Amino acid sequence: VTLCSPTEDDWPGMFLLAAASFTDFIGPESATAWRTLVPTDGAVVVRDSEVVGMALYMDLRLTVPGEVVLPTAGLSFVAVAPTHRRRGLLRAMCAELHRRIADSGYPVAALHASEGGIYGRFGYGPATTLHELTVDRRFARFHADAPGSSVRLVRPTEHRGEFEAIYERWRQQVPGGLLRPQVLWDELLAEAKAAPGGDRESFALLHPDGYALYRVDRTDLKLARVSELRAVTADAHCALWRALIGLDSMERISIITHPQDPLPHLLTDTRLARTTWRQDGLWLRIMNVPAALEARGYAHEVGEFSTVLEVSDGGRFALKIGDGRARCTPTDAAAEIEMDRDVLGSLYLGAHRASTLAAANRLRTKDSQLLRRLDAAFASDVPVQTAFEF
Amino acid sequence: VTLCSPTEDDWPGMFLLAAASFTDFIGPESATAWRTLVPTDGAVVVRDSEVVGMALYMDLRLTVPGEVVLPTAGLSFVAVAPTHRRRGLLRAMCAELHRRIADSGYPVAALHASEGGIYGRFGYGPATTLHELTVDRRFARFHADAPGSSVRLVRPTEHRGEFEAIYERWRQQVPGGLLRPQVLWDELLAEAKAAPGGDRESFALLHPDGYALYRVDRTDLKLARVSELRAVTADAHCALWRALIGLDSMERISIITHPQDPLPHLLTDTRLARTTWRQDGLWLRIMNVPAALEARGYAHEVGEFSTVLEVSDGGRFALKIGDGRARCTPTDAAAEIEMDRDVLGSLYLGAHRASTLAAANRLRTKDSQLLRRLDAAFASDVPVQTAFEF
Amino acid sequence: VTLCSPTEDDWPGMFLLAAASFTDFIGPESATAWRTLVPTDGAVVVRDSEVVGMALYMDLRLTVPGEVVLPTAGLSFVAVAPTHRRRGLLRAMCAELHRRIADSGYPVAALHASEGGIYGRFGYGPATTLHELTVDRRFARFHADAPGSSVRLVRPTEHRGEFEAIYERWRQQVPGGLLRPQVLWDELLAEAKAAPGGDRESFALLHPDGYALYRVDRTDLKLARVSELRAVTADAHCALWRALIGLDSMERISIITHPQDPLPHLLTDTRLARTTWRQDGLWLRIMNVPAALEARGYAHEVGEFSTVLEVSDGGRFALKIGDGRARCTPTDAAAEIEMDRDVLGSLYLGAHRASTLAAANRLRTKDSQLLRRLDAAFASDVPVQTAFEF
Amino acid sequence: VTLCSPTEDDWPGMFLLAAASFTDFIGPESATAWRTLVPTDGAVVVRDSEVVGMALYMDLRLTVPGEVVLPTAGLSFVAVAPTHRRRGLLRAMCAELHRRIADSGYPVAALHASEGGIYGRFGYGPATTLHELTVDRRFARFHADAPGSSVRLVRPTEHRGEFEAIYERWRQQVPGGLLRPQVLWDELLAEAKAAPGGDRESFALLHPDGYALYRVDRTDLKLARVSELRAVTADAHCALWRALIGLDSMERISIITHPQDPLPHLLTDTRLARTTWRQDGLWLRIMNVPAALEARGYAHEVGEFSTVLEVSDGGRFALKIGDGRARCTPTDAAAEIEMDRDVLGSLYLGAHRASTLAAANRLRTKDSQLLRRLDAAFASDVPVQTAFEF
Amino acid sequence: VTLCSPTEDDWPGMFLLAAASFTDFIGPESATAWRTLVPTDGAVVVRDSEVVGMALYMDLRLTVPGEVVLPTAGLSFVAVAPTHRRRGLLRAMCAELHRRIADSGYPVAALHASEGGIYGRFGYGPATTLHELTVDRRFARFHADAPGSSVRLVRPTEHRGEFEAIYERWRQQVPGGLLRPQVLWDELLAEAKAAPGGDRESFALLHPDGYALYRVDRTDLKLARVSELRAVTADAHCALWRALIGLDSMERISIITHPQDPLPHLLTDTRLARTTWRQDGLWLRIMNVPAALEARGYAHEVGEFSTVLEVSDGGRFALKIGDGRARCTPTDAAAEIEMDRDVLGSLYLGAHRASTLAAANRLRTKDSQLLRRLDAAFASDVPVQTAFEF
Ligand SMILES: Fc1ccc(N/N=C/c2ccc(Cl)cc2)cc1
Ligand SMILES: Fc1ccc(N/N=C/c2ccc(Cl)cc2)cc1
Ligand SMILES: Fc1ccc(N/N=C/c2ccc(Cl)cc2)cc1
Ligand SMILES: Fc1ccc(N/N=C/c2ccc(Cl)cc2)cc1
Ligand SMILES: Fc1ccc(N/N=C/c2ccc(Cl)cc2)cc1
Repeated sequence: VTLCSPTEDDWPGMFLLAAASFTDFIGPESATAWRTLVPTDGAVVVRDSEVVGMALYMDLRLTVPGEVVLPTAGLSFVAVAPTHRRRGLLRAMCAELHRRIADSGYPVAALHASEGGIYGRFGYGPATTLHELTVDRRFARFHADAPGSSVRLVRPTEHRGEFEAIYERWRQQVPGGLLRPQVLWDELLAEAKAAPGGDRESFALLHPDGYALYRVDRTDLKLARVSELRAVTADAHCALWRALIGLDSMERISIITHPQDPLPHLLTDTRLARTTWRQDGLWLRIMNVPAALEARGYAHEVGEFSTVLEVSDGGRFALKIGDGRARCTPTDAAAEIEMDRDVLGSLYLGAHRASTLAAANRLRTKDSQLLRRLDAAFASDVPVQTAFEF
Repeated sequence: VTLCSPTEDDWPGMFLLAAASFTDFIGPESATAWRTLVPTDGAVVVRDSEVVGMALYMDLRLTVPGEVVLPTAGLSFVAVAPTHRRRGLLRAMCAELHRRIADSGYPVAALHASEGGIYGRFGYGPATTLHELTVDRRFARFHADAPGSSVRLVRPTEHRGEFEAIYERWRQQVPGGLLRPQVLWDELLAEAKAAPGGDRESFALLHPDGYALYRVDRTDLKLARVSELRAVTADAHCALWRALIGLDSMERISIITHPQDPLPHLLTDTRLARTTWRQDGLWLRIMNVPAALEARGYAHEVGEFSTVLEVSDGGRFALKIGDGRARCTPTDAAAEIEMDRDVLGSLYLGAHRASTLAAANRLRTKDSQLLRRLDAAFASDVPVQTAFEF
Repeated sequence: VTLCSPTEDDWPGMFLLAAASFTDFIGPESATAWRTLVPTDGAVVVRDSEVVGMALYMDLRLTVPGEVVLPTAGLSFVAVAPTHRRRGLLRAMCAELHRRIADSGYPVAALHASEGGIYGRFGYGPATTLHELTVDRRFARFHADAPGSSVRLVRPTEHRGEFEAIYERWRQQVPGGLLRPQVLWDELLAEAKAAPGGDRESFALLHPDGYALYRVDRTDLKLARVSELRAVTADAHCALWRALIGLDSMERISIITHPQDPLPHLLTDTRLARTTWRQDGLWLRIMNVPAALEARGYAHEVGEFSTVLEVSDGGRFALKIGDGRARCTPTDAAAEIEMDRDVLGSLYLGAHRASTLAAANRLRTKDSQLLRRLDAAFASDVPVQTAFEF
Repeated sequence: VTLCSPTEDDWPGMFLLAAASFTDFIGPESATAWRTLVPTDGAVVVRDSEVVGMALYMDLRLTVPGEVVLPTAGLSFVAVAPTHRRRGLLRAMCAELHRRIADSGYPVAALHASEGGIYGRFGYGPATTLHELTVDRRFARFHADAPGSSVRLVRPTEHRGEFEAIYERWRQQVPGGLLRPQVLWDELLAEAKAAPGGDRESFALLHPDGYALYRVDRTDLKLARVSELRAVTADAHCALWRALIGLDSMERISIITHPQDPLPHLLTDTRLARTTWRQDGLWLRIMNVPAALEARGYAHEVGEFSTVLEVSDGGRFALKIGDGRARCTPTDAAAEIEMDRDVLGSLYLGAHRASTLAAANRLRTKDSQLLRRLDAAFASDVPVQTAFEF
Repeated sequence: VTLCSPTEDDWPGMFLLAAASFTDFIGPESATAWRTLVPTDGAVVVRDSEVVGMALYMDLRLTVPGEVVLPTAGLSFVAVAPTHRRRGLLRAMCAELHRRIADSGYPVAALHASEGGIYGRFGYGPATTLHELTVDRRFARFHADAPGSSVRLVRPTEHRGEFEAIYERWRQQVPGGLLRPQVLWDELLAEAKAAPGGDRESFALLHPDGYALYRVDRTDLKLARVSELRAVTADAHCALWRALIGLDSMERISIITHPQDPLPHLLTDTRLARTTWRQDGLWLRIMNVPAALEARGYAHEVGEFSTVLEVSDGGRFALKIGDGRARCTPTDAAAEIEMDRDVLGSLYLGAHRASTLAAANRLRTKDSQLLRRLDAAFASDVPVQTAFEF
């Protein structure tokens, strides 16, 4: 078992391991489209010869609080052969890619986790929260206060330009936003086709400042699933939900959204927007603590404050936050805040409160005033959302 | 149909309407215990004679941010006969009790809603959030960082004093906390008995600084339901969860908790603490805007700021917040923030963000800086929880 | 929003609205086959430009009691864009088509309702009843009295002529019968093909005087679904059910039939033919009360009688019924029977009893003798059935 | 944490731990009846004071192949407080009881396992197999060859003597048979009463040479559950099943029986007796290898043979089997068969084949002829059954 | 209704009856591949003309105890038209094929039964047992004693030669083994392809001495179904199960295996390998009692013994068994053992014990010593397995 960058010869073995490893496997043609996002030396394989281990990263652009865009290494296509469990192959592959990612100059790495108990040990913390809402739309009435026909029902394939422009405005404004390159729009509008024996046809609801893609469920013919809703203004968001509640042949509309989705508040009965499912979305590994902490914006409400942050096996820093900006410098002074690297990734986009992690002792300080100040400073004005799975 | 305070003669008719109206009806003896919390003139009935309408309030003590305790009118036992729907009986009863509550000097009223689409119109806003967690405890491993045998398995009836003392410390520290009077401890430790053909026996896990009451589900014999967990320190909270994960005959532990429960963070796999259910807990009606706004503490992080708040059909106030305190005074100056009374009740304990309600247009301002300052000021340092249903 | 007859340019927009509106959407090629049944000026669209509203009628031939065939306008493809709910588009489209249908000389209009609470207001009453029977065929034994190998198992595509001839004899004899044109036989024998990932292959049971088309359910491989059973004699009906009970690999046979299906009575245990589902089939709007009332046959058993029938906003008539025939003439004499137009459509084919509608006060008279006579006169000798959905 | 024999003072703490540990807890009165089977020094408790650990054994009589009855220590009431998991309390309690059991002169210990992954490490092997059969009795027809009204429907409480005499004949003839003392007959005929909100009334089917106790399921009113069927002759077994298939109001009869139950072979369709569930019944720990191996009968079919058996940390023996008897003597000669103690317990009553355990390498030899001879010798002429849970 | 061998003209009618009779119908192309195994005069049809009845046999090679291979007639494609039930068509077809099979020189016939209550009357007895195991692989840990990366994850289509060679070694060693001809390998590796709207892609786990073919379930995406596992050594069997338990994205692995599968014993918790389903596999009809009884090996453990066996309407024989061989000769001496022909087929491969069939009176003797000797003699050293369905 040796670890190396794959050759063109390795890719059929990698597709075999992928097919056996991922039930939702996009297939070889779709995988070749995603490969365009993998930089030279972005992939590792383990051979025993046949491929028993693989991992790669993609070049991504992640929006963080303050509308700042970071170069981000997106880990994906991570698989160990069922024949080679418990031989340290994942630890070896993650160590090699992290070395390359760090040397390449990426301040953060990100991934979507297949299981929740794996990536904490490699320094990844869950940084966004997926929240499924199911609306029983037969009972749904809009509140007198709710904004609002500016919405059109359209064929997705015919309005790509308009989707692309709205999404581009969306992703620059929202923490968790990702640049979506051309190949991923090619892949998205191909999944919008009805498949024989698979997913039904997708429709779009199109506003000047928002869109929703939805399809009826394969089996439950009274359920509409919203695959994607991107709204740049509150008017667009409300207009799109007026149109979705107007699907009079459905009993239920479901969407995977974020905890601060205002939909419940648009209705006279907030309870009709039931939370049916919750899960970690994007996981972050802070590769470079100083570059990451200095890059994001902080809340202007909290007054200037200074502390000493230690990350376990990741450095100790004098951290000064004021006027929405942070300066993070090396120091050997006594730490006032200690935490593992994963905990920092969980705080970084504003999804988890420092005081909540402190209550579980994932984050240690003897100053409760400092906890309150961290909480307020790392909060995001714009609620953090999840762009797309990779 | 006339509206009046019930006589002793009215109470069998009220119990009949209760029995027909509430499936979870506590019964006449339990109801007579709760009656001790109803003040003279705390109840109204509508006669056609027989009782076709009733409503009452109880004298409660609610903890709000800054560890401040407010006298609170708890609406309960609200029922209209199925024979007298759509005759305005609820509107008439709510108007009469609100008059009495306001004249009596209560700054806030509260209730638990049977449905979500009813009480918004009478000025009640959902102020706390119930969050059910289900843990598959067969997979649960505590994180290296988690605190921690200080916990004892005990019979609830034998440790009432200890439960009472822990709960009393809990409710004074936590927004949403309610004083639990003797009659409600009498009722709680009677529901801890096994019933023939009903609920199984309750056990307690007792720490110096926390307790958990739990019972196996009637039908699902691999599910333990935690009815109540009160923990005054993080050590107590973690110790109690170590003991509950040690119920080796159960597959699943469920609890109704709050969104900021640190349990997920105590585990190596945060995902094992699944959110299976979410709902509005306590609803608040702010009876007196100035008395309520001046009574609670505000976050010390936000700098002194001033604005003009209008509540629809509820006054206009010059609101000045600084050094964690608010001054709220009458004014005829232009409003900078407008909202219905229910919206204010939703903001009041810190469960809902002003910027989330603004996105749904439940709260209108033309200053986004002011929105950020309201958000930060109305935030609660201690996460808001739900004490007990009434 | 203006209302007009569609141009050839409008039909892709109409197919888009159809696809988004109907989950069971037959698709553009199948829809173009059905278009052959739509007369010139049989369709309306609403443009905002894009199609936000459509409705059309087809030229049909409906059999009514006395084996009389009426020209019938079959409303279909009725859809409002989810973006344009609650703007009166359905009321405007139904008013325009009803004007055209009435001017064209149709005595009745008909439809199949997607929901039960919509078409009553436009004068449509449910006129036939669908009754699903599920037979646990493992227990089914034929009664000593039951008639009866004259039945052949065949490929549907190879015996079209024989199906067509049996159906043609069936539809002329039975109230609810519809002429089935060539394009609908083309469509029926195409749905008899197995689809990859969809419905399984259809088989036929063929008798000289009856046929049954059946297929195994997609998911429940022990359920056979009879899509269509047409039997012109009792011998044919019994023979076909002997063959279906002989599907020894099935546990259950289901069929959508009518309330008077004699199948339960063919068995030693009538209970084995369980009623699993009931619903309104065909809805009727009587366009011209006199032409419709004079056109159908009436029961020869009831003696000659005369009354005055008023239809709300639909005329007042002197109605004389004797010798199985009715004469319906204008009058200003006092009404003895009043009812909304929808109620008349419900009475017209014999599926609902006048005395049942009277008990709900949908039909008012002060003469109970007259009620008994209406009941007996409007009864159908041959039980009313449902031909095919449109 | 110290380990000692319980005092009379300890038993309320033990009942509390029992109640919290066992959902099917028989209760304090029933537990006091079972206590009569616990010898002086048959119980251990761990105190921290409160009871955090308990275990005991009962004096039992187990029938092994050759109709030989062994004194048997039945481990039961084994519980560790959920507050004291992972502190070695079970290992400490099992070690102390095993010392006492061995010193007392018991050749074998037995238990029923709450989980399958626990007791292998303490030398217990699963020795009997529970097999649930569910008969769809609506289809059940007896074979022309099946024996056979000698069976009476009776009230259990009125025929105790007759049940006791049949069971006593049953348990002396069958490997796995246990003596059932008076206190357990007291407990059995008390569970035969209908409980308000619990189990329905039990009935008995009584033959001169067999009985069946059955009751309708609490929730599934078309399921009869046979709690116990004891038949000393094939005639009795068949007669009792003729009576149970005659419960014409039931769809299904279920019983927990053994893999060699001849019921399937009594029917024309063997498939109607579906195996719906399988599990380990009784677990055995061989305390004394020589006393246990010499005590049971062996199959007379296999010719005299000799080998050397080693049990891991349990001795090495020259084992000579011939004329249905074994002689087991100490030796230092090379082992021909090696196995852990648990494996021996699994072989001992004839439920598991030596060649099946060898295929999993739980039992090692380099002689396949010796494997065949062990298989044939340890086989039981009478199929092994499970008497009652303890 | 006349009975004859089909002409080439008959085969479209036979495919129609097949399609209507078998839901799992392989289709006309797959059926034409299987036809290559049908000898000249291996098929009968009944015409009324159209095909209302068919049956055929295939030339197979069945392994019986002692590694002896018998020519075997495999009955298949047996169907009666649902229009011709209860006219004796099956009895007539089975009688004609049995005449041909017997005259052709086959000692045994075999089939897979669609129902359990049919083929006993034609002399077929169930001879193998299918046992579904479902492993919750999340809990599965291998025992310290379990053997063991020699296993490779591969594409089935690319390793046909290797599968064929392993299977060929497997089928010669195991009772129930069948020769698998080229056409059936063609058919197997075509079912290994993903179908649009049907089964997902198959993967292989390949060892020098074993293979497993598995696929994820269509609907349950956490279930892996092992279609086939063939292991010639215990090492191969254990290695393949280590690889299958390493499918970390699955919760459950299911396999249809045999009752003596050692998998449960490879695990620390035997209970994790749950038996979820049990059914008769292969049915045998002994065509020639003497040729069949003399052909198989018998257990060398039982000493030489002699008896007189009568088969009902099948002969009486002096049966002498010693040194693993039987001599079976005609006699008119008193029978000591009587049984129907089906019972003999059930005993023949060792799946059912003579003493179990005797307890149901399917097998009559007055000598219990003789029963014990039959049991021991007809036992199979190698556990009987089921090769493939036909
Ligand atoms: F060569 C490759 C490079 C990158 C990749 N990542 N794609 C993986 C992926 C994950 C989730 C979805 Cl919803 C869609 C695609 C796949 C292949
Ligand atoms: F006279 C009465 C005065 C007050 C009351 N409120 N109790 C109502 C109530 C609601 C919920 C629970 Cl879990 C328990 C009790 C009931 C009767
Ligand atoms: F252009 C068109 C004209 C008429 C139509 N009606 N067809 C609609 C329809 C409804 C139900 C079924 Cl089962 C099948 C078809 C559809 C399109
Ligand atoms: F003090 C005691 C001594 C022995 C015991 N064992 N009984 C335990 C037990 C287990 C299973 C059943 Cl179905 C019934 C009872 C219980 C208490
Ligand atoms: F012409 C034919 C000759 C023999 C046959 N037998 N095949 C039948 C069959 C049964 C089960 C399976 Cl899993 C696969 C195939 C089918 C047609």
